[PDB]
Amino acid sequence: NSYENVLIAK
Amino acid sequence: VLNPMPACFYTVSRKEATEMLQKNPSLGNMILRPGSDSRNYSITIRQEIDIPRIKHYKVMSVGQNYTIELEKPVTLPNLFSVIDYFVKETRGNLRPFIA
Repeated sequence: NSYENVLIAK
Repeated sequence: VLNPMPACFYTVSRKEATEMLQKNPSLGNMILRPGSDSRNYSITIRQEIDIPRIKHYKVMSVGQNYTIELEKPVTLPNLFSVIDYFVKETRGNLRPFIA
């Protein structure tokens, strides 16, 4: 399984 | 005193978490769940900034703290703090899934 390491905000 | 798991914590799989978020967006878009193959945890989110996207993050238990595995890792003392960080960092876009 793969995971993100960046959280995105507007 | 009460010290439960965060309100958005569910003992569900990555697939189950994904399905829960799609089926009831009105209830929130973030779930905390057991980390597969570890005593750690995972956060599954569903964001609709540009197009709907499902993303998963690793939250590792390190000593008495938790480290959110991001480009620049963040370490906090408990899981409520981790949820607070996800909400704060996304400026309120992320909201705990309250089933």
